[PDB]
Amino acid sequence: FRKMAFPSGKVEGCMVQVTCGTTTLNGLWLDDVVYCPRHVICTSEDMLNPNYEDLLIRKSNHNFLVQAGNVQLRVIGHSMQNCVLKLKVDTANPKTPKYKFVRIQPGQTFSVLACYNGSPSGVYQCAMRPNFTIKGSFLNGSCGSVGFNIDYDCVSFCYMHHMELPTGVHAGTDLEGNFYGPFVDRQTAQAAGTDTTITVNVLAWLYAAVINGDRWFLNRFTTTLNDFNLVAMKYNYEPLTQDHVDILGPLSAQTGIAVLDMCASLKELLQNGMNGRTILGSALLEDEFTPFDVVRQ
Amino acid sequence: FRKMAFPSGKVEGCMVQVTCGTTTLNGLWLDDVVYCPRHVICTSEDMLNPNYEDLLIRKSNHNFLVQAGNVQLRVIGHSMQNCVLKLKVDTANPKTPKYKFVRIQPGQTFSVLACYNGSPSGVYQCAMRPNFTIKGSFLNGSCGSVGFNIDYDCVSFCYMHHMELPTGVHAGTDLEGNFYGPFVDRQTAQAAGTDTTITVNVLAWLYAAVINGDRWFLNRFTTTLNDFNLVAMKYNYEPLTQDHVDILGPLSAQTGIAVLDMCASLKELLQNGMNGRTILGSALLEDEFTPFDVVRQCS
Ligand SMILES: *[C@H](O)[C@H](C[C@@H]1CCNC1=O)NC(=O)[C@H](CC(C)C)NC(=O)OC[C@H]1C[C@H]2CC[C@@H]1C2
Ligand SMILES: *[C@H](O)[C@H](C[C@@H]1CCNC1=O)NC(=O)[C@H](CC(C)C)NC(=O)OC[C@H]1C[C@H]2CC[C@@H]1C2
Repeated sequence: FRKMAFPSGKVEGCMVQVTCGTTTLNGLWLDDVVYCPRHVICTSEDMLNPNYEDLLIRKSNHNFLVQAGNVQLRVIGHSMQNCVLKLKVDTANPKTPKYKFVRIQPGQTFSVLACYNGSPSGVYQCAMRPNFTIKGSFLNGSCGSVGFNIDYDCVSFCYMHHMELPTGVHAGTDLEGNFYGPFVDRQTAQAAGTDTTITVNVLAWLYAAVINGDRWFLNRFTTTLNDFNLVAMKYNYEPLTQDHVDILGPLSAQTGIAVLDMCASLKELLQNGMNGRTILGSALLEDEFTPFDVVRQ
Repeated sequence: FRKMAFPSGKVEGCMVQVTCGTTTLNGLWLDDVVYCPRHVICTSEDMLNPNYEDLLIRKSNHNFLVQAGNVQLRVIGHSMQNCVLKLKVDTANPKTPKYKFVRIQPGQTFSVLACYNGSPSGVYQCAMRPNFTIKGSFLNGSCGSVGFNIDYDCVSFCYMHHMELPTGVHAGTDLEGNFYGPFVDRQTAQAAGTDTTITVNVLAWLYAAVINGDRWFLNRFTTTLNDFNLVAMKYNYEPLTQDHVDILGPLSAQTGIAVLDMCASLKELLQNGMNGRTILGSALLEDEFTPFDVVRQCS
């Protein structure tokens, strides 16, 4: 049971290159609008305390170079929504999928299409951490890469990439340009809040290990919801809500293990450890699989 | 480090479904040919030991339902190459990428586009184990899903999925229909060789740790390749080949650490263990990142 991303084809058909001055990053081309991080308009001087409204009014349409492969698109208008720049182009993208813009909740997962110079490079599954960072593979030039989920024929865009933090995690915005977390698109070293582990996902992953015939960590003991949550919070795990319990039902039924029985197992793991053992190959409890992710696979 | 897959769009554009009677699996549409597992022509009663040659003589072009989405593709010829069926169709796929058929080596990694009834479900990275199995997420109806790598804009197809083993791992063929490993496409119990650790990938991981400034495990000594291989076998590590030594070339050059010196460091980890330490934030050595994978995510 391994990490699985959504097929990326519908998003690849939307990726373009956006250049301003010496700065090049990725944009998302939907209908006749290209969305990208606004810091593309910055220079080295600008980056430490950029007054974006000032920097933007000083720009004209012709200062933006948008390339779809070898083809230049003509920018006929530009505006800013929070931290995203929107470039109107004279051409519509025929490859535009059915889509929506969503803001995801912490603990939810999405796929990331990592792009450089407008070209797709890799795809992988991320979780929005409780402290609103994401543990990604993003290098120089990845800005403007997007995260998404696919439901039926519909792409829900939830993330656009903007920056790295000193710890090596990453930060960005929704497609309305609002950051996830307390971060700012300026060139400073920023720390996040204290991270916590996503408990409902750890429980989904234990159920997955059981479904894969793997149960050394199970026990006959049980716990109340509140007593589990006391121990969880002691270990900087998120408390488990009753909707979380509800959401775990299908995995509960399928294995015949009551949610609160699995909570008692997790409690024992937190207090004791894995004592050399592994679960699904891992020496660590994994919290980037949602119940939905587990079920569908 | 993440398991990271290649963007799947160029492969999505080639996926179709192939049906015989009520048996539907996936196929791969490139130019005017559709490639799929030959056991699409089997009923339940034929699967324990199909006579594939006899089953095929009974088939005509008009017995094959090939669909891209809900749109039928007319079949105008059929043949069998090893364990794959090749169906000539009357339309060249307009989304055919530049492509190659490659046969990979154990330890190499590839992306799998998991498909059901010709529709993509997900993409993920797999390593081919030294016993020629992969640990995928393959459910009923995933046969004919393919594995691939993408170089420049050329898709190298390396795997087509055919079966599951009793232990829960998976087996399949290259796109010329030749199985990886000692397996056959019959619904019988077959056992894989005991698996081993992919030494070349562990070495790549150690190089990755050095590139990131985590280098406590480097020592002042070296080893011969044969001495290393004889020790490695005692810890259920795969022996290194000359190709393994060569594909470590770039990382050795990037770090200035000779391949055989890194082998001497690995030998020490094998014999003494980690003694409470971690590498890249893990007490376990990772063996599913190739030297190519490491360079992609570092540089
Ligand atoms: C846009 O492509 C990049 C993506 C970064 C670069 C390295 N890895 C990434 O994910 N974003 C930036 O360049 C960004 C620009 C500012 C104006 C929002 N700055 C940034 O990521 O700085 C990272 C700095 C901060 C401390 C951690 C690493 C260095 C020092
Ligand atoms: C084609 O979609 C399926 C994919 C299988 C089914 C579940 N997981 C998979 O990888 N392949 C088969 O159905 C295959 C057909 C024969 C002709 C090769 N049979 C198969 O994989 O069965 C494996 C045997 C071995 C023991 C496990 C299940 C049975 C008994």
